Amino acid sequence: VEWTDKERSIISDIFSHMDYDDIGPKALSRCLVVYPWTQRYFSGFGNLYNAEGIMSNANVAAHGIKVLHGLDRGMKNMDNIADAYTDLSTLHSEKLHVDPDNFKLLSDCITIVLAAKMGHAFTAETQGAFQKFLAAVVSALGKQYH
Amino acid sequence: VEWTDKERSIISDIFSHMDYDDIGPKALSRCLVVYPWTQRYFSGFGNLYNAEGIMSNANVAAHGIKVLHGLDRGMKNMDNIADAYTDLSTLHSEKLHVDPDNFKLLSDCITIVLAAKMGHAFTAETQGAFQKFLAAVVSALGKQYH
Amino acid sequence: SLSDKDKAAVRALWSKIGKSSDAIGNDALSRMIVVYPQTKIYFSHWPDVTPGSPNIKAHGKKVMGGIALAVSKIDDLKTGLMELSEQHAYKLRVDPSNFKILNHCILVVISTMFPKEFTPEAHVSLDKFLSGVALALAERYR
Amino acid sequence: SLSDKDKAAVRALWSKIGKSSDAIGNDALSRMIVVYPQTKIYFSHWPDVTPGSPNIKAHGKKVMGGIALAVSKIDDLKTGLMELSEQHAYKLRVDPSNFKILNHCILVVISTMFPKEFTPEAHVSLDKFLSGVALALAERYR
Ligand code: HEM
Ligand code: HEM
Ligand code: HEM
Ligand code: HEM
Repeated sequence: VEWTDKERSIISDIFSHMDYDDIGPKALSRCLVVYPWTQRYFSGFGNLYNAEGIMSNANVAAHGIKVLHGLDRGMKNMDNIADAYTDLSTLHSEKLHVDPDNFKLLSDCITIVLAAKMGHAFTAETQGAFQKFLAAVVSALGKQYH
Repeated sequence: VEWTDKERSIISDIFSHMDYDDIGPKALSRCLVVYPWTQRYFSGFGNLYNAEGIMSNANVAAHGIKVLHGLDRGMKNMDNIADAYTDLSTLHSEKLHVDPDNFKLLSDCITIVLAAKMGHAFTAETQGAFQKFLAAVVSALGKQYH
Repeated sequence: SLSDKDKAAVRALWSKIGKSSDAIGNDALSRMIVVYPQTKIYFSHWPDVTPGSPNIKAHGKKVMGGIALAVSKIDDLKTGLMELSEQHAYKLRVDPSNFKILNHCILVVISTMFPKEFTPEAHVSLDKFLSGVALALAERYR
Repeated sequence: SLSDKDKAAVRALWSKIGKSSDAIGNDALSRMIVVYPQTKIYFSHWPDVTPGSPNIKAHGKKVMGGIALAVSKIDDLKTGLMELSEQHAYKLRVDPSNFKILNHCILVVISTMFPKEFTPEAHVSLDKFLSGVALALAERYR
């Protein structure tokens, strides 16, 4: 993946205005409800969902903040995405046994939660650069799956 | 995509023993029947399918031979797949208007037709290197889609 | 398949946002074409394949009209969308793989437009619904 | 959905190849795990996750037993596979995205084993069928 300057500006702009403490938790909370099989990796935290069926565990949800900071790295050096995520890839695959498809599902959740917050500032071209970035990180995260 | 020596040997070995005049036509003929929307790009050749419903037009089928020779190029220099296919990508997108998803569908057809011919020589590890190669060509073919 | 919970969820959401279906469709089609430009091949017969072009705006109303019809036929989408399926399958020959791309764009638009309405719970049922929509639209293809 | 043409096509093929279902499943599971090694996470509790390992061979018979059951329930796969769906959804929590990966591997094995039987026409109906199988297996997931 190469990057135009406009894409670099868009992604930098998205992350500077992003409240990770809000976006992050909402996105993982949403993914655990829309793609419920993902709760398999947090099941041991216990006390995951509401009587009402919402994934109310702030602790588990707070992993979404770490995801977003995990995204910082690709964002900091977009010319090095693939090498940027080897230890993280190694970890989700070898220690966490996380299905890589789940990276796609969470990305989708991130995009939609971001969409809700930015509203009409989340233009087609913004969604475009942001999806393209997420894609590249996702791919890099599935590299150490052997 | 990087390549191990074993993968390089497997792919070279597959193409040296491949009868393009057989595999090629069978694979496109099969894809036009299993993924019938692909006939949209050949519809103008006319006389496409059998009363019996088979895609019997040798001419159209013979495009599968050109596909396989299109694969020669990536195979000849596997370290340059992405740059190898720019003019072909440009052509299927800008002149032919071909949906890139169709590249995936034909690849799948190719793999299965190859599978039928090689039989027990089409090992899991052979399928693996061959799919990985097809994937890389597919990706390179969708690059000039703008 | 959709549960009675899913159906209520989708009818209640639509009850709330259907008023904006023209803008939701304009916006959803624009996004698809910009974020997934390979889909423009199916629209290359239009003179303006640009976001919010008059062709895009007009077609956006039809798409969401089809989505209004799918809510209305939510108990039997195969039958409900049969004519739309035949259209896309034999007349237009659209690769059915593209349906989930527009569906994703519809979810993005609804979130931008109705953030407080498009809850995790609304999202899961609409997702299931849009998935059933794609499946019914694929009916006549092979 | 499957037409009467599709169903006959799938029952006639199975009628011909079911005799080899144990080898087809051994081979299909081995391929998935080697060509799509990320799927080994769902099998990492086995000591031998290698092609034709005794665990792989054994499980291969169950998978194709499930496929024999899907042919038998081909007129209503949702109901037919409901128990298998619940298994994969709540007990094992397998991402439903993986079903089409094994399905692809089943097609590859059948082609290698039954090249003259696995015609374009058999292939299109089996593809539609395996797709209906995945959809029914996804039933209990959300
Ligand atoms: C694709 C985007 C993702 C990114 C960038 C990401 C990043 C991270 C990071 C930075 C950590 C913490 C590592 C440390 O402690 O140094 C982590 C841990 C973890 N991740 Fe992810 N992750 C992603 C997706 C997922 C998905 C989709 C799942 C499962 C559905 C998942 C499951 C986990 C689990 C279970 C942990 C362990 C944390 C704990 O036990 O406290 N991750 N991930
Ligand atoms: C993904 C693998 C593919 C490869 C490597 C490939 C390669 C080629 C090549 C080498 C040509 C001939 C260009 C020339 O004349 O120099 C060609 C033409 C063409 N391709 Fe493909 N192709 C692929 C897939 C497809 C698919 C999936 C479709 C549509 C379903 C398609 C539709 C066409 C058409 C309509 C032509 C024009 C040929 C004619 O009119 O005689 N191709 N392709
Ligand atoms: C949510 C899924 C979709 C719905 C509900 C939908 C709905 C519709 C409707 C109601 C029409 C008008 C039918 C008529 O002319 O009588 C239409 C036409 C059309 N659709 Fe779709 N559509 C969907 C997805 C797609 C996708 C994914 C594509 C391709 C990327 C596509 C391509 C087209 C084209 C090219 C036309 C005809 C435009 C023209 O007449 O100039 N549709 N669609
Ligand atoms: C064609 C689709 C599939 C069919 C027909 C199928 C069939 C079966 C059957 C019959 C069982 C045994 C149920 C029981 O224990 O009572 C089973 C178990 C299992 N399946 Fe599947 N399966 C399919 C796809 C998959 C996929 C794609 C995966 C993951 C990649 C998967 C993962 C598992 C696992 C991990 C088990 C349990 C193994 C154990 O008990 O140690 N299945 N499957």
